Amino acid sequence: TKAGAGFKAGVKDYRLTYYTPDYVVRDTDILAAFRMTPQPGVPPEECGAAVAAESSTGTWTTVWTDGLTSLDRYKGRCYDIEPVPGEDNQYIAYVAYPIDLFEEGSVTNMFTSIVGNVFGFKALRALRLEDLRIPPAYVKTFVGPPHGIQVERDKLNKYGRGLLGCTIKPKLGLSAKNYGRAVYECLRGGLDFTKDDENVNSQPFMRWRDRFLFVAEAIYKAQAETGEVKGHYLNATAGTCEEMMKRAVCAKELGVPIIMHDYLTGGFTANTSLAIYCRDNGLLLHIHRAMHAVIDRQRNHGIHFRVLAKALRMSGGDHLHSGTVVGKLEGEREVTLGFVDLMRDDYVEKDRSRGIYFTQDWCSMPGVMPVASGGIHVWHMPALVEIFGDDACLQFGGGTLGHPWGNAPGAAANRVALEACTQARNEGRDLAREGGDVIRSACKWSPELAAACEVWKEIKFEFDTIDKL
Amino acid sequence: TKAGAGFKAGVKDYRLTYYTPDYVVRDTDILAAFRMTPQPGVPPEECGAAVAAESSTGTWTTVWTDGLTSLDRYKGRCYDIEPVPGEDNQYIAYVAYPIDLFEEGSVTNMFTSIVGNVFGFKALRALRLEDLRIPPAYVKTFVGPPHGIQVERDKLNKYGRGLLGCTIKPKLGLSAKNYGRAVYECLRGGLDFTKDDENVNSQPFMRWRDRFLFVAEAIYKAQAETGEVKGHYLNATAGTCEEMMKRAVCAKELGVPIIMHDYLTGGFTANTSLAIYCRDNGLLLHIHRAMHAVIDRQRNHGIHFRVLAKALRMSGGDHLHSGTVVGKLEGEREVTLGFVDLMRDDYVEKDRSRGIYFTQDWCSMPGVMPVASGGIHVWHMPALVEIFGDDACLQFGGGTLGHPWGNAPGAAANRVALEACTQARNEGRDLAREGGDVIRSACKWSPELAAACEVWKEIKFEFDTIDKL
Amino acid sequence: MMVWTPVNNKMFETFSYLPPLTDEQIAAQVDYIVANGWIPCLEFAEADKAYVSNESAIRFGSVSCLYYDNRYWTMWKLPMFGCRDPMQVLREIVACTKAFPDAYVRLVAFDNQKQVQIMGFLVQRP
Amino acid sequence: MMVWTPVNNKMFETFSYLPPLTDEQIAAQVDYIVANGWIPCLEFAEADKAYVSNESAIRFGSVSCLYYDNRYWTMWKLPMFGCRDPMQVLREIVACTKAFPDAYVRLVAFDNQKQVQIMGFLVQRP
Ligand SMILES: O=C(O)[C@@](O)(COP(=O)(O)O)[C@H](O)[C@H](O)COP(=O)(O)O
Ligand SMILES: O=C(O)[C@@](O)(COP(=O)(O)O)[C@H](O)[C@H](O)COP(=O)(O)O
Ligand SMILES: [Mg+2]
Ligand SMILES: [Mg+2]
Repeated sequence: TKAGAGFKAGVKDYRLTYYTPDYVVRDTDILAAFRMTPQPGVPPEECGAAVAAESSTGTWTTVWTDGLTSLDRYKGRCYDIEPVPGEDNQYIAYVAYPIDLFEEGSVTNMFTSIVGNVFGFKALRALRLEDLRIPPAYVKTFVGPPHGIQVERDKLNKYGRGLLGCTIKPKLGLSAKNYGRAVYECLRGGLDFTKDDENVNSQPFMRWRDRFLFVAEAIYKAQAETGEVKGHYLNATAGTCEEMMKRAVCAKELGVPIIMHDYLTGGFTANTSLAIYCRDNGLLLHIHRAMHAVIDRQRNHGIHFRVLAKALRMSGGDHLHSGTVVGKLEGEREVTLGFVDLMRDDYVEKDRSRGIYFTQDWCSMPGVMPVASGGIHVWHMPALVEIFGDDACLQFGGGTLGHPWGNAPGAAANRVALEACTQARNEGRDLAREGGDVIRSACKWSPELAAACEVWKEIKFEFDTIDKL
Repeated sequence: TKAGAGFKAGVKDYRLTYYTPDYVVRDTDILAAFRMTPQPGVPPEECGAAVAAESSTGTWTTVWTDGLTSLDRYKGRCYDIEPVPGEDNQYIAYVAYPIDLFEEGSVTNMFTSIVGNVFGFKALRALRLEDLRIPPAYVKTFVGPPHGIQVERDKLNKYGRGLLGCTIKPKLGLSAKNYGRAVYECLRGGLDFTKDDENVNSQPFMRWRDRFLFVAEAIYKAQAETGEVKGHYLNATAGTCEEMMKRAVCAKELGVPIIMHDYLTGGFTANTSLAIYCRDNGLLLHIHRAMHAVIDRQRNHGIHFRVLAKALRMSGGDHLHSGTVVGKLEGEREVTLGFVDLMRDDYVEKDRSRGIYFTQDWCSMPGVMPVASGGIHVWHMPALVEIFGDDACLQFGGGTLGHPWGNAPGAAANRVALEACTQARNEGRDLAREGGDVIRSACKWSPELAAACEVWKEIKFEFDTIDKL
Repeated sequence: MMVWTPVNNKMFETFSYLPPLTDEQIAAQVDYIVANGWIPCLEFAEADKAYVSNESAIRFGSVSCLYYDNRYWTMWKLPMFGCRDPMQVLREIVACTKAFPDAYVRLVAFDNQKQVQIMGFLVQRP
Repeated sequence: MMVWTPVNNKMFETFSYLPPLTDEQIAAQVDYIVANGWIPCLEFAEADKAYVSNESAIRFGSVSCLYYDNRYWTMWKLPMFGCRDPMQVLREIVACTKAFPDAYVRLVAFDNQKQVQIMGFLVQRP
């Protein structure tokens, strides 16, 4: 009649329950890789165990209610800790989370556990979530993207080259009718798409429904003129889900092909709802990642963009901005190639040289089209085609509306540059070595391209990278 | 017939348009204070101008469409740049945004401009939004909090002391009926509130509607037993807005007083919708700030919690976690006192010693109750009452469910400690100097308190602070 | 482990978990009211109206959220606007309890700038 | 500034903004199909069925989003499954255009692993 393990009140180390280095991960576990910087005097095992505990089942002192359930079944487990080379106080802590911890189909819930409270613990100095292994059994609980790359190309009837888009400029301050005027002139010159700026929602200078109607006129005029399917990402981003849905409904009722949403500033709950609406009504959904660099820029703290991209894939989006590598916003090449594969492909093997900490199996969830946008122009075209291949949308806002001859010629310049690079690649030319030659030849041929070539010839964006592997 | 200013294609410095050091800010302008770390070779004026431009009206090359509108009227303006003492490459850049740039009532829109893209620019190494001046003319476009502090106390009939709450533990893994059992035992001992953990939504081990019903039984049993109004924050956080609303509706239909939402992981669009629902149906709305430390922990990059708190005040919440200062999660005293005032008060003067960069006038928008939670116990009670005063909710999860005698005695211990400290303060005792004596006297009197006093006597959380002013 | 009784253990909000307030302790709370310039007021209820209840919700649709009967008690006279003398408050406690010796009686105080009750506790139980 | 004409300037998707493909340039695209192991296929349409249009939406409620008539063209024979010879593709281009000399004709190629058309361009305009 000896006593079994009972309730003992008081504080004990988290590592006694949550550091389990001999744990064999299950194929349904959600895995996290945390770059962890402990405070002085806090062992890495204890820090990793605290992160595991406080993102799963545990708090700061022993609770009696553990005994009513099975902590073995539910606890998050720090199962491995690696030193970070180059770093004397950074570790990669690996945490396994049983699939029962998560609400089916809810990115919101998954983030709330894994990143909800642990980043603020006094016992750590910095914490960065680098990667998540989303198992097939959890992937299958999500609707995911409304359409995905193959369906999108099939609906648009567009094959054999990158898609081309363009953000209308000035960001803010244009009227609805000037917005449509700019859109028509852009689309008619050869761009597949234009878009509302991420912060163009509904404002005193331009109310949303006015914009949607004039943009519809522009889409249909440019489509009739060119014979190519056109779209403009009309922004459904709003202050409330009711306003977001009213905007999506208006796009549906105008018969236009594509809307956009700012998934992080609007939020995952609203994004997932909008993605389901877009699936149910046949709208393409472009996702803008506004605010991501608040979270993902610094190497020591936050969440890497690859996790934000996985989360968007799950919540749902047909497009997601991927960065450009060569443009005005940061994105290192290898980092970017890694998360582009995580966005598009069905099965991505572990590859630490591209920041892929876990093998990821998407179990047939549609791929998300990467959108390369921001400070790019015609001379970047070879590099963009080389980096992304055909399954991407390349967007030129300033690179279209900054052309000296206006939007149609600006659009034509970009379309010619893209087609010339695509043709050259298909003919066997190496765009990484011959890209300048391809553009120079095309500039000599096309007057519209030549004007763009001259204006932006010396413009490059080359800075020290913060988000290094 | 001389030529006026026209369109000249090509790149020029952002500072030619967006650095305006002689600008007199208007009383309707939204002001931002950015802690900015430029790349080497980028003048602070140019970096500040880039931040202003790319969060308002500008892109990387000159666009012709500026001429159709008035950039003077709409442009964001970097109007002042201050050096940061102790820092050779940090500056505070101040940016003014015309009120016409923003969608009325939309925190989503405001963040999309101010923090949407500028944090990822290659030309800066780090960027942190420290503060926002929200002018009365923009504040008045928001519904704001459903009820706010005065109305909440009036609905609950609770006056003259801090409110007391408690998160149920284990975080995850309890069944619905065990959740209700724990809740009843907590509430009946003297806690005003219990709550779902932030990550308790709906899961295989416990489906939400089952929990809501058993929690209703527990609330009503504890209320009938004690004669004091009771509540339990039932989590409406969900994967989709439809699921979020279904959960809010069930709480409405059970007649219970309070629900909760994870505003950052659920997102501002869903939060604002839920706050409006709570206003329309008389539910109190507790806001959990899960994920905030992903954004707000580091001094050099992200968004300070005071801005996240202002944003929540605008979107709407009756409660918001404020940190504890003394518990397991970080929150420096002066920093915290500053944003507590920004959460509760009508008018808060500039005070850089508490991180308040701008005078903030809330123009009668209800105050949000600060919730101090996380790693606190009875010995912290004097410090908590001293820091927050009566208008706060102090939450003891582990500090209740870790009591050696169970939840009712644990609740009683916390309620006695709070009442003893409140009485002592009202009698003229200085809680900052006499707090230990007050608790020691109360421990000698109350058996339930004495048990808590003994178990947690040596437990403190004292670490180097990352988020320093 | 001591068990917290569920039987005959109803509470009355602030200070109900402490020993019953002595006359000195009540006077100290009155001093705190006067020191902060708050408005003293007495309220009272017969036993049948002293405890929170739900009976009016029979008349409702699904709108009972944060509706309870018996939060309002009956005002003794008027709030003591302008009162800066603790002895006047104590005299009114005596007068109120003399007039209603079988009633629950509570002392409250109002802040007119927040426009909220800022303190309150029971001074008489039947 | 040159003005981009809106008049009689309809386009046919990939490679429409380049000079008309020479026979050498068409053969190079066929080589790329065969090098990557994609499935060549020819499609054709009379002029009245070659351009995207909207006439079937008269029969719809509010469900026209990403519905257009004339995205589908008519298949020439079958996709050339197993074809690893560019000369066979070129011979079929000749056969198709001989049979339908007034039709729009496009060469496409399919990837069966992505299950999507992976290239396409016009090879004949009436
Ligand atoms: O607001 C802007 O700057 C843009 O419209 C691009 O304008 P330009 O085409 O004129 O540069 C895009 O939203 C950014 O590309 C977003 O960044 P990211 O794609 O990195 O999320
Ligand atoms: O999950 C937790 O840890 C808690 O339930 C507290 O548990 P204990 O009461 O058992 O510590 C709260 O959610 C945290 O306080 C949130 O942090 P913050 O308030 O700083 O947002
Ligand atoms: Mg943009
Ligand atoms: Mg919690």
